[PDB]
Amino acid sequence: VPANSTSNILNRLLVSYDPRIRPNFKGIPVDVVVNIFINSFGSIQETTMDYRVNIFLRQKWNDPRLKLPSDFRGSDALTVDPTMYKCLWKPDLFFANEKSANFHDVTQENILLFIFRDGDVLVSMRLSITLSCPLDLTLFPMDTQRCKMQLESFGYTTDDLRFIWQSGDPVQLEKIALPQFDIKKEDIEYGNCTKYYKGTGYYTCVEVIFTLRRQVGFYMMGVYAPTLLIVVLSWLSFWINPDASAARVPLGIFSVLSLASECTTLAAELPKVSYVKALDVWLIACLLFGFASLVEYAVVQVMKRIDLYARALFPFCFLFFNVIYWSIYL
Amino acid sequence: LSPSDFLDKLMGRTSGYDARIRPNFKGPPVNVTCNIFINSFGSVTETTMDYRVNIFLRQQWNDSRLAYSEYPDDSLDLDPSMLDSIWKPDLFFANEKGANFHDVTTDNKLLRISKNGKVLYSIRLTLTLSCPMDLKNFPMDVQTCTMQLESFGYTMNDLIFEWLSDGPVQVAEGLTLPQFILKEEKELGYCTKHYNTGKFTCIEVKFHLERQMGYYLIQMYIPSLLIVILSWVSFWINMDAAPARVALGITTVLTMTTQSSGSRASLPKVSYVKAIDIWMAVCLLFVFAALLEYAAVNFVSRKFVDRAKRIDTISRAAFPLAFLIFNIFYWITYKIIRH
Amino acid sequence: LSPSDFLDKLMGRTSGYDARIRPNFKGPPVNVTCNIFINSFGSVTETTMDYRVNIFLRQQWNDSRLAYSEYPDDSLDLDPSMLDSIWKPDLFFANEKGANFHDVTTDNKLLRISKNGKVLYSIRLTLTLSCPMDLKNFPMDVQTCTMQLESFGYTMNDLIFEWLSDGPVQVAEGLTLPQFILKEEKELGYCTKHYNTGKFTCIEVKFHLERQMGYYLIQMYIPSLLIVILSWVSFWINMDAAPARVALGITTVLTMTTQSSGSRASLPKVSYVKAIDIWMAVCLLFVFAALLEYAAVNFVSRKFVDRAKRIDTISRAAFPLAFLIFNIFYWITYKIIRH
Amino acid sequence: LSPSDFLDKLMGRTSGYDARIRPNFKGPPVNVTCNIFINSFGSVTETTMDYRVNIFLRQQWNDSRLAYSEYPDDSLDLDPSMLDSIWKPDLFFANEKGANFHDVTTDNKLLRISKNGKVLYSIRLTLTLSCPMDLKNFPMDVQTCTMQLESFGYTMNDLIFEWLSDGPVQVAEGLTLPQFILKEEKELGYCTKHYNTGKFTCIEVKFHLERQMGYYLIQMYIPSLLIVILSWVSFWINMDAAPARVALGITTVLTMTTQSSGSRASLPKVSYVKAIDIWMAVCLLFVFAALLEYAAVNFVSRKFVDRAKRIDTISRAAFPLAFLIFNIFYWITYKIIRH
Amino acid sequence: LSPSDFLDKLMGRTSGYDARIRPNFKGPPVNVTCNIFINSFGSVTETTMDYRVNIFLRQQWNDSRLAYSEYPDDSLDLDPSMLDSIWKPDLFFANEKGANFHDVTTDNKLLRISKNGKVLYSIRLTLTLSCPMDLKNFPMDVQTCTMQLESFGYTMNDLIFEWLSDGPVQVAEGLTLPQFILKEEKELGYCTKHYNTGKFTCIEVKFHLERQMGYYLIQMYIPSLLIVILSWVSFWINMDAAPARVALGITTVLTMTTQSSGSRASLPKVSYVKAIDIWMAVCLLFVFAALLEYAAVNFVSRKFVDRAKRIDTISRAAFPLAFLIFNIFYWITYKIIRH
Ligand SMILES: O=C1C[C@@H]2OCC=C3CN4CC[C@]56c7ccccc7N1[C@H]5[C@H]2[C@H]3C[C@H]46
Ligand SMILES: O=C1C[C@@H]2OCC=C3CN4CC[C@]56c7ccccc7N1[C@H]5[C@H]2[C@H]3C[C@H]46
Ligand SMILES: O=C1C[C@@H]2OCC=C3CN4CC[C@]56c7ccccc7N1[C@H]5[C@H]2[C@H]3C[C@H]46
Ligand SMILES: O=C1C[C@@H]2OCC=C3CN4CC[C@]56c7ccccc7N1[C@H]5[C@H]2[C@H]3C[C@H]46
Ligand SMILES: O=C1C[C@@H]2OCC=C3CN4CC[C@]56c7ccccc7N1[C@H]5[C@H]2[C@H]3C[C@H]46
Ligand SMILES: *[C@@H]1O[C@H](CO)[C@@H](O)[C@H](O)[C@H]1NC(C)=O
Ligand SMILES: *[C@@H]1O[C@H](CO)[C@@H](O)[C@H](O)[C@H]1NC(C)=O
Ligand SMILES: *[C@@H]1O[C@H](CO)[C@@H](O)[C@H](O)[C@H]1NC(C)=O
Ligand SMILES: *[C@@H]1O[C@H](CO)[C@@H](O)[C@H](O)[C@H]1NC(C)=O
Ligand SMILES: *[C@@H]1O[C@H](CO)[C@@H](O)[C@H](O)[C@H]1NC(C)=O
Ligand SMILES: *[C@@H]1O[C@H](CO)[C@@H](O)[C@H](O)[C@H]1NC(C)=O
Ligand SMILES: *[C@@H]1O[C@H](CO)[C@@H](O)[C@H](O)[C@H]1NC(C)=O
Ligand SMILES: *[C@@H]1O[C@H](CO)[C@@H](O)[C@H](O)[C@H]1NC(C)=O
Ligand SMILES: *[C@@H]1O[C@H](CO)[C@@H](O)[C@H](O)[C@H]1NC(C)=O
Repeated sequence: VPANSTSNILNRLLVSYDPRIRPNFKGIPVDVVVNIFINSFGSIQETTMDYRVNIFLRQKWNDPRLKLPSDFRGSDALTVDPTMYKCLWKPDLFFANEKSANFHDVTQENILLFIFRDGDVLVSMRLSITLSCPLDLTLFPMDTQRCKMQLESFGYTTDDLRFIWQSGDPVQLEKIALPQFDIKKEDIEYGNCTKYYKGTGYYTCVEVIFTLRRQVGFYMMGVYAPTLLIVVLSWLSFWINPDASAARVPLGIFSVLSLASECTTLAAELPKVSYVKALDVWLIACLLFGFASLVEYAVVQVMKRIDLYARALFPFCFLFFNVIYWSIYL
Repeated sequence: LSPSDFLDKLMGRTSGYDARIRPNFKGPPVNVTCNIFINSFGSVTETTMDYRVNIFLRQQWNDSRLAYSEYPDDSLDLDPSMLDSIWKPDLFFANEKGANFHDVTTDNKLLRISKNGKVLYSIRLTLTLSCPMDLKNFPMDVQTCTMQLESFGYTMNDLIFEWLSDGPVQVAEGLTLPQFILKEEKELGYCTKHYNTGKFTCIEVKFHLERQMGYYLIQMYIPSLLIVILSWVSFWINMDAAPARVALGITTVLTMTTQSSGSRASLPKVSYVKAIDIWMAVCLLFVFAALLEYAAVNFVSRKFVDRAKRIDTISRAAFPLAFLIFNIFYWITYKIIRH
Repeated sequence: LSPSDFLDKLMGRTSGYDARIRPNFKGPPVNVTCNIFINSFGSVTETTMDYRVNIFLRQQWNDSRLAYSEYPDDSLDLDPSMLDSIWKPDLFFANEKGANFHDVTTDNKLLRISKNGKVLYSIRLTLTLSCPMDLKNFPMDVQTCTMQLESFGYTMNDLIFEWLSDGPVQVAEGLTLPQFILKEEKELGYCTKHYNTGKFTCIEVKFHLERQMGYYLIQMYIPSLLIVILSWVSFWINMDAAPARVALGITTVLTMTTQSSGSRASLPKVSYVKAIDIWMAVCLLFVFAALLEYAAVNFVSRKFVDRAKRIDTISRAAFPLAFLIFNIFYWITYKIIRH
Repeated sequence: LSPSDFLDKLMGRTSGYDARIRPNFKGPPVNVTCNIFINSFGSVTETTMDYRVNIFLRQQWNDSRLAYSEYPDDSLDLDPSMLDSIWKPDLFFANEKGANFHDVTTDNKLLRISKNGKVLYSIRLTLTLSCPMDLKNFPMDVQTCTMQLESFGYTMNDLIFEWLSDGPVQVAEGLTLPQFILKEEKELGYCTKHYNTGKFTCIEVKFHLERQMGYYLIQMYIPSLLIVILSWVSFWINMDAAPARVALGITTVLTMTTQSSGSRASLPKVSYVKAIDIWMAVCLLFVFAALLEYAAVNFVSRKFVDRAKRIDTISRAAFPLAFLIFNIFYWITYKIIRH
Repeated sequence: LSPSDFLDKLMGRTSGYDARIRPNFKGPPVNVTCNIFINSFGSVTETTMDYRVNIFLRQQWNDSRLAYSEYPDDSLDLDPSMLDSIWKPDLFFANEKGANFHDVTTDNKLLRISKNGKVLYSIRLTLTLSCPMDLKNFPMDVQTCTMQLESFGYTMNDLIFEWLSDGPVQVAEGLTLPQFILKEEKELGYCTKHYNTGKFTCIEVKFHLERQMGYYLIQMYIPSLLIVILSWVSFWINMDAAPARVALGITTVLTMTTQSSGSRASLPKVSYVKAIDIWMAVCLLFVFAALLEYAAVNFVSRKFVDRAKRIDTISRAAFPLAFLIFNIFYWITYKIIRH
């Protein structure tokens, strides 16, 4: 008559209940219905390709060997302690792109299982996983990161187990704030991707694909508008009189030295990634244009009327570089 | 007789005490009076959006199946080893990221059963809580770090959390955060999560972190303003020595941009406009505009000299008023309004 | 008979001994005398306000229940598996953040029973204790780093800690620290915590970590002082050579700004104003004052050449007095008054 | 009937199955057919010389002591709860620095017994394998970070590891590293330990991590090369004064030094000479040689000016030729010869 | 009969054996011989003074109670889960900071019992030992990083450690630390600690780690020496002529200062003066002295040019000698007398 007496006369002491024989044995595949509930979403490292995320992963399936009889009518949801949580069957999922998952054990175990009157079983657990989504930052200050998280069965083919989403809001998240990125709950489009392995079986899988988008404002008021100002200053270097140039030399060389210092200093705050990004293309094209202004002044000195072509040709190429650059990277 | 044999007679495999059902079952909800007492408050970062607290947590409730009068002991102590044979509320923190107890010499838990059924449970936790902090106005920001205790399985028909009467959150006397100040107005209130399966009890306490502006104001703001003053006194001097004036002037721009580039890698690494990057952009804009107006004066000098003198005087009279209007529209905007 | 069998006869199922009660139950508080032995003292870091130690902890006490007078060997012992079967004093470190035992090749715990009942308990712990460091005078500071042992659930009338007679705290012979050095003047004492229930016993030892300043005095103080001296001799001698004056002064202020800026990744990143930040700000201010006085000379220039030389000699006499009184008022403040 | 009953009939206390005795005892050695499947590959650091891998690990052997023909389930999926009742090969990774299992929602092991005893065992591990990385030529190199699976306590007369024939080491698609790119030729191999006790089987795989150098070619090479070209543009003029000469020498030396400083901040912290420090020191030496050519000009400038122009023509012929000789020697040494 | 049931009669419950009474009880001590095979090495950190090392620790001894005569084969081994049934030598490392076993596929432990009683015990540990590193002469030094085993509770009349006779400690073949290089001549001896209770056995290894100097020579010494030569060039050209010498002087100042600033983020952060710090401060001081003794010439120039020529020639003949005497002092102090 207490809450554990019905469990002890329902399984493991009563008529046989094998906790490793799945429900509907030698029959239809079990349909597990999962829906995660994200708490925190942080530490998206560009040098380890991980991102930590805490989920309230709950999964709800059908167990016909656990139909509650008419011994009590007030309790529709007969609970069970996490002590005997190993005593009844549960689907064996695992995250195929994780690194080190762990449960939470504050003030209690954070697992909770319900058994319903009509045979349904529900499991909620609080996981803190650290997944692995590859960050291909080739468009770094204006890039997107479409990267995902996939739950798969382990040892059960698709004719034994099958994961489906809840189909009404099956993935949620709080009002959170990433340091750099901006998690778009607009595009949260999930989906199945079953893993046909090489001959050995056909294992189920479901996944959620987040679409992170980095915000550009710090880089624009960082190493974009100061660099563009330095390049426009290097253009204004020519406007001093070319006869006996005492100001064209400093107005070129200190702009070039300032841009070289800006590049070699703000190579630090960027993610240490050894392939060519977008910001490096921009900074090196701007440094090359400063050096081209120095070259044009030098061929004016060693040979005049070439500055009249320079002031109308080289910014006319700076605008072409700018439109092709901010048209390919936007 | 011993208190261990008495507790085995009162609850266990002899009496009728069940460790799975809450007290006064099938009735009113039990009210768990909960308070904390923090010890450490550190590791509050801006790249992980978290902080770390190290609390004592004391929670009292009423267990009607522990009333006894056949023993002179008023407060029966209980060892933390055989502690899983008595009901305890399934409290958990709704925003943690990592939480652990301690076993320094013994277990760091304590249970005391009073005579009137009052149960007191004192544990010692270390938590890595999360808090979403924005850095729109970085060196003049305030943060509200929240701590939300709540139930897990029981709804508000079975478990209700309530703070203590006096001093629900106490702080260890003498804390010092690295780059912050922990204020003494901890707004504690209700949370009351409204999920689909009902409403779960949820209490919370909000701290107050006000970052003090000593090091930023003496290391970045005043040097950048000093380089701005050098930019003004560049073209304040007479325009005869044009290479020397343009030399100092340009060098001043190089000094300002080297100051900004060095001050980049000390700030927190977020990707939006902080209130110090607006400053490091506008001061660089002003030193560049000073250089460009001086270069326009030398482009004029090629109204032979009276125009040059009038341009220099108008620039030297218009830049101070413009910079001070920007200083007002910046400091009154960030310091006063978004306090 | 066997030592294990005799120990089972002493404190096993027979003789009626419950290890969940204190010795001298309902009587005087026990006499628990504990000392430590510190091997490592590392990672005193100012970003999370902690420091790590790796200690031996030896605590002895008395119990009249484990008094045996039959076995020949006076110093009995038991392996660290069955430590539950004997009452141990429940201490905990009142300000630690993470504490772990060592279990390499065997558990690193050792219990010993004497003939008089003098029980000796030796643990090897690794601790991350919390120390509230402040760096208001950074390169000349001293820190009082605490370590507090405290009972957990036993009041003053039940358990009392006290250090040993000779050498209660002692450190390994040839240890060292990267930044600080650990002075051999450790202040031991009692800081008894007073709560609402009882007066829980607590003992403490305070270390005086003193920071040495060789690297700072070599690479941040003397180069800045020499840059100020260079800006002094920029105007002490030269009178009217503007291309030998203004570029020199501007490159000097560039060198001082870069020197002050590149040394922010070599400091503990805090927000309140430190001593080294005050020195950097005042040195930058003085080089700016040299540039401003040169610009004032050039403004008053374009007779009054005697007045201009009077300004030059007035500045050349005022800069020594001002920089020397700043130097004195800085070192006397951060070397004598804050002793 | 049920598999939990039939496995207890097959390997339980009733049936004769000594769990810690290898199959075919006092006979031929067991052939363990082993293969891996790497999911992730990252954190290849040059500060601790180890990478972190996350593998599936399947090993499948045979034993006649588990042959059964009772009921037609041709694969007894044994649960990882009673996994300690079946002989499994004590494999260990001979170069790891710490490695763990995965236990999310269920233990991530699998042990399936086939009909003829062809038992299969699939685990999922996360390893931090050590790898001695050679950075003698930093931005243009290959790494041979390997991975060795070898036996513990079992000689080759007891247990023989051997790889799967049909492509054992597979890689998950879309596996990018922040620095390297994993080549598609993972060379298998037969390691073998020859100790003083016996021959211990050791299968191994050797990867290939070619670092890509796009970032270093764009930022650490081309700016400094353009700086050297600017320093050549300095002395390509025929000015026998120096208002441009000292300016461009100053600028080129300053840019070369600050680019070397940023490189020091960005390169890995390795205390022997690499193929980037050689190049930066040579470029700084070339800027030094150009400024000393200017010093020769200004010193020998008062026949005199004729010989000065002749040595200037000689240096203008020499410096591009010496730079081209160095460029050919360096790039052929570090791109084709050592490749 | 079987190797897993014969030990149930050799050391099990139906025989005379207890797992915590040592061999030869109340008599002569046991001579445990230890040897060590180091796989990995590195993470030598100068901020926490530790270094991680991944060893095979094999200790062997011989008792009498583990002897048999009726069994066929020579040496039988047992389950690493049943490792609590045998007395093992209570060993612990005297200066560890945390160590752990390994648990990949199977607990990496092994114990093998011979017929004559020669018990072998081979484990695999992952220690993080601590060695005090004194960076007094940073880029050229040796570090004597040690490793001390020790008994725990058994004095030197019960347990005696002694190293293996033939090759006690042997490091793996392909070992490459990031900074240091481990010398192939490893010292070894006995620590033999004396406490207030008795002699405790202790044996120690000392690895001599010699730091490599190629990176600091190529990137921190040679460019600053080049800057000193450019400082001499700044006043070897024709004196007092034009604003082309103060420019080179203050530019040598600025490049030497950004070198001495950027060369403090790649070094270990210790707060006592090191070798490269002295060598950078003296170079900055020589650059400042060159600029000051050119400012002296520029002052005394305004037959006044004959004195300027005299002091210029005296400085040009003195400053190379003044650098050579300091260079000889520095190198013979940090390379000959201190090894
Ligand atoms: O025999 C194997 C090895 C192989 O390893 C690559 C990873 C895989 C992931 N899922 C989970 C375990 C596995 C599996 C399930 C049931 C029996 C054998 C078995 N496996 C792994 C396998 C694939 C497919 C499947
Ligand atoms: O049905 C649900 C789904 C929902 O998942 C988001 C997480 C929540 C956290 N706590 C712990 C589990 C949960 C709960 C308790 C009892 C029955 C159902 C149930 N849940 C989750 C729920 C919320 C609220 C509650
Ligand atoms: O009632 C309380 C609450 C309070 O919590 C802050 C932490 C403290 C630490 N020790 C351990 C538990 C405690 C204690 C002992 C006995 C009865 C009540 C009780 N406590 C906590 C208390 C303090 C003091 C003491
Ligand atoms: O006698 C030895 C010493 C040697 O130690 C280096 C480590 C090794 C790893 N495996 C595990 C233990 C060992 C081994 C197995 C069985 C008998 C003796 C024995 N060992 C170590 C040995 C090697 C090889 C083997
Ligand atoms: O009583 C003590 C305290 C003292 O602590 C400093 C460290 C020491 C290291 N070994 C390990 C434990 C110890 C020891 C062994 C047996 C009885 C008492 C005892 N100890 C510590 C002791 C020393 C010596 C010894
Ligand atoms: C995804 O594909 C599988 C493949 O059979 C299918 O069974 C399932 O219904 C699909 N939809 C989901 C999981 O929502
Ligand atoms: C607990 O709170 C409820 C609120 O509904 C109140 O009615 C009740 O009196 C309180 N106390 C107990 C002992 O239930
Ligand atoms: C608990 O019970 C006591 C006495 O029965 C009563 O005074 C008190 O209000 C109850 N509730 C709480 C929260 O203590
Ligand atoms: C230990 O100290 C207490 C402190 O009052 C004292 O009363 C007692 O006699 C001491 N000795 C014991 C308990 O043996
Ligand atoms: C324990 O009792 C003995 C017996 O007299 C006494 O000598 C010793 O000082 C006591 N120890 C303490 C800590 O009170
Ligand atoms: C194992 O492999 C070896 C060599 O590949 C072979 O000689 C032997 O027959 C195989 N089988 C057994 C049972 O040893
Ligand atoms: C194991 O033995 C069976 C015996 O028939 C054989 O068919 C199988 O190929 C063997 N497997 C391996 C890997 O040697
Ligand atoms: C250990 O060595 C000592 C040497 O003095 C010897 O007397 C003793 O018998 C040895 N013990 C064993 C068990 O070999
Ligand atoms: C085994 O004991 C004998 C005793 O004479 C001796 O060879 C030695 O002490 C032991 N051998 C070892 C420890 O290898």
